[PDB]
Amino acid sequence: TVIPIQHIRSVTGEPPRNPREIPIWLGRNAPAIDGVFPVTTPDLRCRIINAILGGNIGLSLTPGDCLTWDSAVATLFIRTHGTFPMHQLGNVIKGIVDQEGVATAYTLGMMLSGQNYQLVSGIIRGYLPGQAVVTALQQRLDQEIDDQTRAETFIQHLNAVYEILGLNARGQSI
Amino acid sequence: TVIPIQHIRSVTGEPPRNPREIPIWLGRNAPAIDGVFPVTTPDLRCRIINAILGGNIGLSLTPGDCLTWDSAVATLFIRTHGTFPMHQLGNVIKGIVDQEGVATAYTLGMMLSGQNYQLVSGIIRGYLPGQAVVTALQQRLDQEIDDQTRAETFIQHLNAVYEILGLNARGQSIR
Amino acid sequence: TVIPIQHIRSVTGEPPRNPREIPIWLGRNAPAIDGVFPVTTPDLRCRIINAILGGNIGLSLTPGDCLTWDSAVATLFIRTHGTFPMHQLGNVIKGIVDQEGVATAYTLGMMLSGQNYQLVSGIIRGYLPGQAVVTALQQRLDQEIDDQTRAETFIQHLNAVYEILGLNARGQSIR
Amino acid sequence: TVIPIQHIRSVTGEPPRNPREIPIWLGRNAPAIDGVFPVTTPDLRCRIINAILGGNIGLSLTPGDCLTWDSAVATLFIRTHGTFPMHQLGNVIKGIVDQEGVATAYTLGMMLSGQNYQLVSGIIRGYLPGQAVVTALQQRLDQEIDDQTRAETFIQHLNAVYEILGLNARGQSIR
Amino acid sequence: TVIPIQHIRSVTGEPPRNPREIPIWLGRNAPAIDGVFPVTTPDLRCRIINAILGGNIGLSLTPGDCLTWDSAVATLFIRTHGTFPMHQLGNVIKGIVDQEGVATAYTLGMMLSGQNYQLVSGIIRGYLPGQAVVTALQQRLDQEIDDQTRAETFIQHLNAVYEILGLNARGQSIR
Amino acid sequence: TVIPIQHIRSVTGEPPRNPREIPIWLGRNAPAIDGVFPVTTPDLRCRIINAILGGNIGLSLTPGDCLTWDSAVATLFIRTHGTFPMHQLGNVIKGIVDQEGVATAYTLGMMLSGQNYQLVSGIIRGYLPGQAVVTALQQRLDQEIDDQTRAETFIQHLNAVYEILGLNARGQSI
Repeated sequence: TVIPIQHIRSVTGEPPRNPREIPIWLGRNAPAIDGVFPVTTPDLRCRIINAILGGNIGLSLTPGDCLTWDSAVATLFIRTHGTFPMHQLGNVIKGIVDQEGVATAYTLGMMLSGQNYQLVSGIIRGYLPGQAVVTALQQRLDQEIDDQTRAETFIQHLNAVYEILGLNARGQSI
Repeated sequence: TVIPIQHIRSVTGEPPRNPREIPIWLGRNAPAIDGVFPVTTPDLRCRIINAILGGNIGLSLTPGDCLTWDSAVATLFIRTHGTFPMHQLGNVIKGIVDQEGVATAYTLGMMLSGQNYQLVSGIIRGYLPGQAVVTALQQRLDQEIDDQTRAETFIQHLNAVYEILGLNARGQSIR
Repeated sequence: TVIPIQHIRSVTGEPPRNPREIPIWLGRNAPAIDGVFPVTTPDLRCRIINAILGGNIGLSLTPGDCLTWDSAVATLFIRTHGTFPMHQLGNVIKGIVDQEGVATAYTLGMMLSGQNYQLVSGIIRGYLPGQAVVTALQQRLDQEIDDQTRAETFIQHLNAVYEILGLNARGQSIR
Repeated sequence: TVIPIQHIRSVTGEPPRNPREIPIWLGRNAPAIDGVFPVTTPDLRCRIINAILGGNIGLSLTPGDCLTWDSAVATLFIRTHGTFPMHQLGNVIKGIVDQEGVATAYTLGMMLSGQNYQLVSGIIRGYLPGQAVVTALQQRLDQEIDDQTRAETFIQHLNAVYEILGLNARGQSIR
Repeated sequence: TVIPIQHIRSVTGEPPRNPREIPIWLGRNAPAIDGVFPVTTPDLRCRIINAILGGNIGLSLTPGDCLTWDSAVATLFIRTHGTFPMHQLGNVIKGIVDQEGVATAYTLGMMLSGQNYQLVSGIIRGYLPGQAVVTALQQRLDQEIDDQTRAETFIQHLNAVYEILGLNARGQSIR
Repeated sequence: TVIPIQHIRSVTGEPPRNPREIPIWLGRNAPAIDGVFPVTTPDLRCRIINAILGGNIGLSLTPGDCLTWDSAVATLFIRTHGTFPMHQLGNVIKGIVDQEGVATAYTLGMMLSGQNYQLVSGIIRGYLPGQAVVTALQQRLDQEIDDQTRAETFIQHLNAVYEILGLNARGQSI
């Protein structure tokens, strides 16, 4: 199967120079790549990323580093950033919640933690924008069954609470 | 399938950088996109919209929102402007009437609006070019049975009126 | 079916800036567009014109008007010029006869007139190029029987009298 | 189907703006078009001629006028020059031997002449470059049997003689 | 078959000029070339290499030097550096380790040498950061059964040891 | 069958204006064309050539003189140089050894000239680099039988004598 690179490169654009932006730039372009061509197998997901980055024999992934589009961005994160100890997760998450959403922080944080709900939930409760948002979101998550459903229904509930107070993604008001 | 974006993007052009300008741009360029590539399933509608926007801007859709082009243009207007953005819908619909004319303004408004006849009708009634055009138009729209039937037969009724008074699209004299 | 827009737009070119020159240009480019890709159905013809003219909701066509190339050229005419009353056909037909020739003038004129022969025959005759051609053409038309077979055979007969006098499209002498 | 208008237009190049050059241009590019893509049915010949010439010149053909490349090259001659090709054959053939050399002029002069050998050979024989080429060339075209076999080998032999005397194809001295 | 060489030359770019920089350039560009198009047969690899260098006769491989990508790159190293290039391999590797770190050095180093584990491991024990990175790395490799196994599980182990100590790819402190 | 002129023409570039410089150019850029499209038959090779060179001075091959890429660069030389172009043939092989080295010049030479081992083998043995290379090459060439063998195993015997003296392409020490 011949991936159509000339089309995928009109959508996406040119990767940034400073290579600690490649992991975040590759999440914002994920939906648009799966528009031009429906990436299905781990194998294609590898091939498409290797082609888009190019002569970086550094950031070249494998069929193990690509089951979802989110395993991939963790594996480029830990190549361009380094491997953190658990007591440094808080600082990294605050970096992402600053540039992108609480929403981006949650998914990437859970990937870098081994899907540790207690830790990541605990850290993000410190960066939500305003006292009313914080208690609001907790009431919603407390009316669920187990800490498994709390994890599936977290992004859902944060977007609901944000609509009420009428905030955009980055916690600023519309 | 492969949505051939390089060629679709040659017809349309580059999407704008201001995210409060996308949902009009997606209404104007809809027939040109739907000309090049056929779109049946809501599935494919969502696939072209994401690719044509281009990721960098940060506005993306699901199959739920994309049942109909008009459905999907509305969703992004809400996501960029607020809920109940009735004041700005007004200013957007004004701006078009004063360059392209009352007919274009109707069509684009009923997209941004989510096909709210009652609302867009009201806003247009003010930018009509006459005291007489208004009362004549509204006398034909009253013999249509329902608000569904009025919304289908409005451009047809408006053009009769303009014809009889020798006005062009932009609502100035031909003669 | 995906329309090959990148090739149809190399054969054809960029449409004119002034939108009142679009109805004519699209007329005399149709043979090139039927070269690159054979448009059979109305549905396709609609799609190709929507993609060529591009982001310009306002000149967009339905697959109702786009039945034959000549039908869609008259439609785009009215959008860019504006509906006119019957007493002004005279000046519209004379205008086309002076840039384009009697063959084009006849088809568009007849199309804007619900295929009224008596009137469009009558006006054309007063712009033909000289006393020879008028009388020669009138004889060929009057060996015919139905006045319907006198309107299906008009262009065929006119092109033939122009060959034996050796005139171009417009009615200049080819030498 | 879609004819490869991309590839055929790479080889052929842009048509000349002056419309009395077109018929000889098409005549001399005909064989190259057949090289990239084999033209078979008359239908296809019309489709390629029309899509090459390109609308803004305004000379189009029907399927009837394109039985063979020679009927096509005749028709555009009569529309652009106004006289038949055989009215002045000795001046068109001289005009190509001054600008593409004898070899082109023969192949093209047999198109325009309707494959008359005993004439086109007689005209070319007068414009060959040198007294010694004439005699050499004739020697070889006398070993062949039929005036048909001569007409299929004439460019073989002529290119043999130019080699021995060491001339290029325009007819000048290689050294 | 038909290779897409236009696309494969956009991804890779334009090869360097000094031909002692070609072997390495082709080693960094293998995973992207094998992304675009899945090179399978040794024949295809040969075609794709001989196209990209595109007129540099001298570095032209046959299908006997082209089982895997690393065999081809080794060939071009010998044709530009000589037979036992064991000071130059030295200086290539030192340069890569200073600018990109030990893991991106081992991968390229092992391609150039033709997968000579015993020689490239040698060169890198000198460029590791600490007396204590060296010792730790070596212990885990000594647990593996044979030389082939160690070459597989080398970058793996290096990364584990760096993690513990608290270094990053380029071999500096993240604490 | 379609000949994809548009793609082949981007790989190769544009043929030069002087019709004397066309034969060497069609000899350099032969494997690049043999990359894009797989030429297989006389007929196809003849169509690809006439399409690339379309619109010069009656340089138009047939299926007879296109059995090999060599046959077609020979015949193009003669039509642009003359029936026996010896003096000129000498000057171009000498022009290539100065700038690119011996092997380039022997391979392009026995294209332009028609695989006459006994001419090019005479203009090359004057620019072999040293006294030691000459002697070494000959003992290998004279162990080969016939002469066809000594014209096809020449490059094989040259690249061995340059490995064991550590000479580069151009003929300097590495």
